[PDB]
Parts: sequence; structure tokens; C-alpha cells
Amino acid sequence: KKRVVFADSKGLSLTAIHVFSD
Amino acid sequence: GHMGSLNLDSIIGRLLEVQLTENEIRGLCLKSREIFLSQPILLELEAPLKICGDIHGQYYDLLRLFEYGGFPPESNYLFLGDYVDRGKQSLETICLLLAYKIKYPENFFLLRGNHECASINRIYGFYDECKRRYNIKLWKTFTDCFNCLPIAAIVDEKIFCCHGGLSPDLQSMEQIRRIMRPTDVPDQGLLCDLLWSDPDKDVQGWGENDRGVSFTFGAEVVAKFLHKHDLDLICRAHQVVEDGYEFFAKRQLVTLFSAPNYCGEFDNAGAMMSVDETLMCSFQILKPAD
Ligand SMILES: [Mn+2]
Ligand SMILES: [Mn+2]
Repeated sequence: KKRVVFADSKGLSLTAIHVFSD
Repeated sequence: GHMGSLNLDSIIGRLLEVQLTENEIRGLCLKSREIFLSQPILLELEAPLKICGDIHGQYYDLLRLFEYGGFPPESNYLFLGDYVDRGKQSLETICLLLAYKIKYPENFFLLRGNHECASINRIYGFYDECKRRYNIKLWKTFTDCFNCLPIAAIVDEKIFCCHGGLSPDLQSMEQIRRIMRPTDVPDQGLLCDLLWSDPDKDVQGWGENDRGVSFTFGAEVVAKFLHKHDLDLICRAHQVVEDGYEFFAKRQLVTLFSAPNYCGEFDNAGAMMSVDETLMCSFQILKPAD
């Protein structure tokens, strides 16, 4: 049975940032 | 079969090159309406999934969202509402979303936001855009479609998703399932609250919402809701947040908002939440450069 885990609690990046031209 | 058939690949291709007939858009509304009505009003979804917040007619930002998240069917999508109003291209936005819903009805999902009601989008842009580019009858066809959108989703029995938030009337999920469609969004009650309420770090329990409709709810309300229903997370949208996502109540709730530099009044990023098959969650942040 699955459990919600946020990635930074597993030593991974919580976020990825995509900066785009407007 | 009374209106003939759409060429959906043609329609999608023309939308991505950013010019539909009135009958094409009508067909998008009627066919997607039938699909919405064939699926539950409380969706039961499985991960992997990408979850997106408000768009508000910012069509070029929607295209950026698909570019970085993966165009359907490369990723599964759940949008949390507020596709139209305020932005300059509500029609392109909702047409592309309805096209993907028709083409990938089991891998692409749209929830109802408070702007998917005629009482709201009459005033905040969509009615005017329909009238200027097509006609009022088309806007009413959109209203008929919007009145059949699902209103909440549960991902793998652990993530409860809706546009606005909780309701003091929500005791059982069956209460959501018993909401009959088509319906407009009334100015009080369960449906209203699911589309309009906000979390508030200063409120204890429930408070009156400043919008003039619905409520605010505090952190113990969230904790008791997750506890009662054996859930792990509430995922909602509706409020602009600076980073495109924002946690509430020790990460028991998250707000997603996917329209960057929202309606020219904010300098926010947009975000989407990536949920893998184990329900490990991360965020993809869209930041326009200056
Ligand atoms: Mn909103
Ligand atoms: Mn909203």
C-alpha cells in the first residue's frame, strides 16, 4: 500500500527549475 | 453523429502551431461532455501522474508546461481547474485541454475550478472572448460542458485533489459522489466549498472567507481530514503562490498554481507536481526569464 513521500526526504532534489524565454 | 466528425489530430496540430470553426469547438465541448458524464464525479486515479494548477488562459504557459512535463500521452495529467478567464487565450487553452481529454480519456483528467461556472466566467473574461471571437451560443455550449466536469480526485487512495479545498459539510466521500450533473456552482454548500475554500495559517477551525463565498480552514482541520479518511496529502490550487507550489501544515497540504507571472499582477513561478508510481512527489517549476 503506497505512501506519499517527498523526494527531498530521500536525499533527492525536491524541485527542478526550468527557466524559459518569454 | 449529427455534427459529423472532428479531425482531432488536425485540431491539435493547429493548436500547437501557435483557427477552428464554431462547429469544431462545439464538437470538442459535446464529445468531452459525454466523456465527463461517463466517468465518476469523484475520480479514482493511479500514479504516475503530473498534477497542474491554474492556467487562466495563459496558453503559451500551458504549452511550456507540456514541453517540460511531456506532451500527452508521454505523461498522465490531472489539472485542478481554472482554465479560463483573465488571460488572453482562454479559447486555445480549453480547446487543447478538451482535445487531449477526448484523445486520452483514461490518461488525462480535468477537474472543475470556480471559473468553470457561468456565474464567474460571465464576468472575468471568457464570455467576452467567446462573444468577440465567435458568439454567445458557443459560450453557452461551453457552460453545458463545464457543468459536467468532475469536482475532485483521489490518487491511489492517498492524495485528495480539488481546486479550492475542504468543506465543513464533507463527512463522507459518498457526499461528493451523490452530486448530480449537470449542475452550476452554487454560492454555498459542499460543491461551492470544494471549488472556493482556502487554507489559512491564522484560523482555528473554520472562518468566513474574504472572497464573500465559502470558508477558510486551519491546520488541525487538515490533520483531522487526513486522519479520518486515511489520506496522506491534500493537493489543491486556486491561490497564487510565489514558487508555483506551497506547503501548508507540515506538508499535509500543497497549493499548486501553474500560471507564471499571473495575469501581469504577480512575479510568481508556475509549478506542477510529479507523482511517481510509489507516490514519491517532486515539483517542476516554470520561471519565465526577464
Ligand atoms: Mn483561482
Ligand atoms: Mn480559483
